[PDB]
Amino acid sequence: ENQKLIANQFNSAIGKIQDSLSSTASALGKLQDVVNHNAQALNTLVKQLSSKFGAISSVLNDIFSRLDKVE
Amino acid sequence: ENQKLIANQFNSAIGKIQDSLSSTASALGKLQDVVNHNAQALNTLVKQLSSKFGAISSVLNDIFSRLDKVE
Amino acid sequence: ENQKLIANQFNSAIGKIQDSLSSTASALGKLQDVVNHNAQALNTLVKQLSSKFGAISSVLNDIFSRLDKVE
Amino acid sequence: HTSPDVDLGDISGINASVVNIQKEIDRLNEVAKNLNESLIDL
Amino acid sequence: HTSPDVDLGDISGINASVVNIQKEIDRLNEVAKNLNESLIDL
Amino acid sequence: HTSPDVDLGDISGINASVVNIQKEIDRLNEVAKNLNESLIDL
Repeated sequence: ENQKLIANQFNSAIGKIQDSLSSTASALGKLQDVVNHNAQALNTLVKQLSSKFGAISSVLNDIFSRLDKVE
Repeated sequence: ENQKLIANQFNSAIGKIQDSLSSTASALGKLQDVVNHNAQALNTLVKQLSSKFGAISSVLNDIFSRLDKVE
Repeated sequence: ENQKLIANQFNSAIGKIQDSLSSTASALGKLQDVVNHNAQALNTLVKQLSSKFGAISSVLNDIFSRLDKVE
Repeated sequence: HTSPDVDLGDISGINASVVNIQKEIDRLNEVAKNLNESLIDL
Repeated sequence: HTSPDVDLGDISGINASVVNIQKEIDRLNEVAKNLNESLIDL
Repeated sequence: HTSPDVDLGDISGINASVVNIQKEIDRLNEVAKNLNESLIDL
């Protein structure tokens, strides 16, 4: 009878730990997805930022050139 | 006597797994908080960046207009 | 004999939960490392961005000044 | 003359996701509290 | 004339947090090592 | 005259890492499925 109690409590504990491991796996999956997406976001942000800053620099260089031609 | 050993070892293991699940919950909570805060940070960064880039573009368009009026 | 079955199943379960806790620790370590690295990345991004935007603003102020001297 | 309106364009096409694992965290805490009902009392 | 000093302003009001869960990770590893003392030796 | 080509420079020296914990997640799911073999059947 004590063995049946031990077995029942152990099976309940293993079921609960199974649920906990499934929850931890799901949570780590969602964190992985979001951290990866934000990583790609920051990366493409700095890429498009480099492009835009270079374009700004170009059009500046242009307007210095043209204003020098004004003088 | 063997049943008392099994019970004691099982209770110790369940206490340790309880501590481990509490630690995992705390860690996932902190990661959630920080990833969410950095997500909001990158989002508002790109928002204020769009604003600033547009303002730059405007004042440029302005100085081309005014330099054209110079010529 | 039932006690040996209980003991064997319990030891197998504890070994599996040991592996699961090691995996969770490794995963949280990698997430911590990457979230921290991306945090430092966004921080230094906004720092260098502030610098670059200020430099742009300066060279603008310059070209308004010089174009005013043109007129 | 008549320099064209050079528009820099808007920074876009990007966005950061948002984690929502509070269900999972609450489930872990619930299990950590529930394992007290799994303790063995001979 | 006398065009005003149009200041773009400083990008600010933002900042990224920093996770510090190393206590929790160390506790998990400690528990994974300690569960060896919970093994049953009849 | 001859204003120098003031180059803004390229934004660089930064980059975001990429998590790869799919091995760990798969191991957790494998263990959650394997614990069914650890159930006690008297």
